[PDB]
Amino acid sequence: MKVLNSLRTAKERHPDCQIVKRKGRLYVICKSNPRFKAVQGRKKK
Amino acid sequence: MIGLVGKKVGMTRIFTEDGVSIPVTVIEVEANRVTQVKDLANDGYRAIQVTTGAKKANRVTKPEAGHFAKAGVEAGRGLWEFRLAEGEEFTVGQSISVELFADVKKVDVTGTSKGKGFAGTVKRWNFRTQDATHGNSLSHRVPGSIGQNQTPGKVFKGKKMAGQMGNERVTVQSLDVVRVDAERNLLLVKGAVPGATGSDLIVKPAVKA
Amino acid sequence: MIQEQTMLNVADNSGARRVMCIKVLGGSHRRYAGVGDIIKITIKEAIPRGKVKKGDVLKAVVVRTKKGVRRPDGSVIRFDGNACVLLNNNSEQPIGTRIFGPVTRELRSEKFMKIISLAPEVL
Amino acid sequence: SRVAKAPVVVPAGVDVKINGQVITIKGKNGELTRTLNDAVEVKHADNTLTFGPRDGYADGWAQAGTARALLNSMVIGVTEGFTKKLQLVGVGYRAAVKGNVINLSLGFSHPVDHQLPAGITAECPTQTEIVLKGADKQVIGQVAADLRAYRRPEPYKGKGVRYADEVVRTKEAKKK
RNA sequence: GUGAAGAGGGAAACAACCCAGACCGCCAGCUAAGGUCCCAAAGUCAUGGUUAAGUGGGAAACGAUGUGGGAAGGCCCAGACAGCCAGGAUGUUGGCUUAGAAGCAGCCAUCAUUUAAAGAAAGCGUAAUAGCUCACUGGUCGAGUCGGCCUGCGCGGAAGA
RNA sequence: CGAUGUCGGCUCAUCACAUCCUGGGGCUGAAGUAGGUCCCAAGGGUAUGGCUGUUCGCCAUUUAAAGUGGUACGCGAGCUGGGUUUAGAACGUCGUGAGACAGUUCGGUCCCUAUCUGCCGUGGGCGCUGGAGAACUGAGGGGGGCUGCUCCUAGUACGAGA
RNA sequence: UGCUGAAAGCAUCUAAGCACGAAACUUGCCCCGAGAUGAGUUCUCCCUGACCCUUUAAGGGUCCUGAAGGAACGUUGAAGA
Ligand SMILES: [Mg+2]
Ligand SMILES: [Mg+2]
Ligand SMILES: [Mg+2]
Ligand SMILES: [Mg+2]
Ligand SMILES: [Mg+2]
Ligand SMILES: [Mg+2]
Ligand SMILES: [Mg+2]
Ligand SMILES: [Mg+2]
Ligand SMILES: [Mg+2]
Ligand SMILES: [Mg+2]
Ligand SMILES: [Mg+2]
Ligand SMILES: [Mg+2]
Ligand SMILES: [Mg+2]
Ligand SMILES: [Mg+2]
Ligand SMILES: [Mg+2]
Ligand SMILES: [Mg+2]
Ligand SMILES: [Mg+2]
Ligand SMILES: [Mg+2]
Repeated sequence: MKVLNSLRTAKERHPDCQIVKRKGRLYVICKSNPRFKAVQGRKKK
Repeated sequence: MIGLVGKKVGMTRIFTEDGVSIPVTVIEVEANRVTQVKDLANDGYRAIQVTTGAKKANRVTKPEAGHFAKAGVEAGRGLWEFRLAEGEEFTVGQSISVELFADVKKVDVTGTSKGKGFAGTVKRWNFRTQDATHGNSLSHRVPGSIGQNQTPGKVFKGKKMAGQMGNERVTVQSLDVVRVDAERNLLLVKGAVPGATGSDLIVKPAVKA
Repeated sequence: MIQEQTMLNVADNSGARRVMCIKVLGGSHRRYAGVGDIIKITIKEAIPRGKVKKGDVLKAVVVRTKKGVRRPDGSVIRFDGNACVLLNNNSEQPIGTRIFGPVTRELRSEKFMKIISLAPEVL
Repeated sequence: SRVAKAPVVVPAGVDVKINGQVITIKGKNGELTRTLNDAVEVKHADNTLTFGPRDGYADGWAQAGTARALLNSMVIGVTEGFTKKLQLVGVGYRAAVKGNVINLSLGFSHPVDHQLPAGITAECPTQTEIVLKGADKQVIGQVAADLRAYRRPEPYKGKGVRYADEVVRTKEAKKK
């Protein structure tokens, strides 16, 4: 998956693209066409 | 299981029916005799205390004697403890001979290593030597820089430096056991074990595979 | 007990006569090559019309050394000099077709079987 | 909340039992017990269970909806029960049950032996078909996925363990 | 203006910031800045709210159904939102720009009928078919649902010996 | 400025992680083998040489890899003295000249018996509540933590095949 | 990477609940280690006379006693400046 500090775009690359707040990061899931996944963050410190 | 205390006799070799020469350390194991059993109630843990050998009456202090007397066993050259594995049980004055290793394939062997005195970093820490020529002034076996500069302004604890080498406890692991013979009090293990001839050894079945 | 700069005689009809070892193969920081081990060589002398030339760079296996070989009962077999057999760089198979002087059974390494068959004496 | 506010009818035969937050639901097809989140108050009157939040807990309704859903499928468990079918795809892939162990041949050196937890039972009607049956809907799901995980479907030939209901899209290899 | 040439209190430590200008003595009292759970002198004070990030206790463009308050609006029991059942037809296998083309690439236009609606298309895909789904509408459910505005506190953005 | 010795080497290292190898994972324009790209991860490991004073770099050949950086561009009361700033000499160039160059070239003195702190070892003293001999428990601290090739599974999955 | 699962009828690995997951972490291996003044445990061994003085208190002193053990001297050591 790719990272990104912005999902405005990666959220709309596909109809099944969702956006979820797992732990405390925002993931863009898309379990049909995975290549479109992203996150906004990258862990604690 | 428990181990035994022994004496390092020396090294030799065993030749095999088909041409292999196995180098062996000869470890002497006289009966190890139990002088005290420790349990959870009285001691918080389970272990046996053993002696082996013999000691000069005139060299046995009065405390020592009261202690052996409780067990009803004769003075020994010393005392050593071995932890028990629940269900393991022994009784005061019971004798343990070396046949305990009869079917243990490898043992860890513990000893007090030969003493090399104040040793320099080349021999003690395998430091590499500086130039023997090419203008070196008085600085062939010396250690080199031992730190950085203003920052941190100190030597870090643990610095490998010169000092006492040897005369310490060393454990060698997973030696093949080549022969056991109680009739002669012998245990042969493959390879070298720590220490000089004469010194006491601890043999324990090997904790690893 | 071969290293960089070591010179070796040659136990075959490859045309080489003197080679220098320029790399001991088989591990980072590896110090010494021995019987059976592969080294990299440059050719320092060759005959006029052989399979290789002065300055050629290849691989070769050591088959005799002065440090010798230990056998499992403690014996030692030592030779009066250090020799190798040149091997094509990629196939690591012998260039030459004949082998000279005794070799050792340490060679029963599959790939170098051809060397023991060709070898006069085997120790 | 739309889910919390929806009562679950407990049919003739199912026995509800409540002790604070600890629910127990016994039926013709087993007995499951679950502990509901503190913030959930559950009530049992008529032949129905109804759910609602509890004063002082900021998220009772979300909790209550979770609670509702769970019990709905607990009751289904000890009545109708749940079935997850997986199937193997690929040459040499086979499976079989002996007692409570599913034996998976999945192109590895060692075959795979998969133990099963209590409540899940297995049957292969075919060397290439695994039917799990069980009352804990979570447990059949964990198991069904554990088995699927030994060899996830691959995208070029669909080979592997898949949920029978599953959509596996294949793709073409990289042109040369 | 302060240091310089100014002590005392605060700002952990810190000439130059805040409070404040030390003739001397006191085991009295009110204050200032700044403080009142412990180290550590004074509220574990009352009261009404936010925040769940130890944010508080480092940092931007930008990101997001985090959550608080406010004022409007659109749709909706002539049944909305989501979900699920349906269909998604005919001029027309679309003429035609390039070697296919049947919306199937690019430029041009973007007409038309049967209807409950159905785009000379929405984009996956492509030998042509394609065989997917949707845009849009009929059914089912049954009461809410949508996303802009003013604003509070927070989230991510955030790696160094 | 009543003195903090400069480049490079050698010895010796210690840290960050913006990771070179090895470990784990997402995507891939990933068939496989092998790659690309990101995420996690700092445990350990992480080239010898030809040339030049070099660091670097080019080359040769290895390797799993030959990591990027902090550390007075770490480390001269630890060593070197090859580069670079004394004095000698020359070339080129500049100047009428003395001399000059931040251009080249040949030669050209590197101290310090460790008080304190720090560190490596090693004893003395007193304590731990009458003294003494042992054997222990284990709060805590340290060390260790690298990887190659080949065999099988298997010439199997995969692949038109190779 | 997943199960179950709501807020949000759907979806959703997470909000409650739950399965996995790496040389990093805690252990497991070796060494030191009760000055661990938080000075721990166990076993054994040894000491069973009076008197004076003052500021009468865990006071000072005298006589007689002198253990267990520790050291000392000596012969030494694959232990060691
Ligand atoms: Mg997580
Ligand atoms: Mg010695
Ligand atoms: Mg000198
Ligand atoms: Mg010298
Ligand atoms: Mg210095
Ligand atoms: Mg300091
Ligand atoms: Mg102050
Ligand atoms: Mg005044
Ligand atoms: Mg106070
Ligand atoms: Mg609807
Ligand atoms: Mg000075
Ligand atoms: Mg990182
Ligand atoms: Mg590996
Ligand atoms: Mg060199
Ligand atoms: Mg040369
Ligand atoms: Mg420097
Ligand atoms: Mg010097
Ligand atoms: Mg403990």
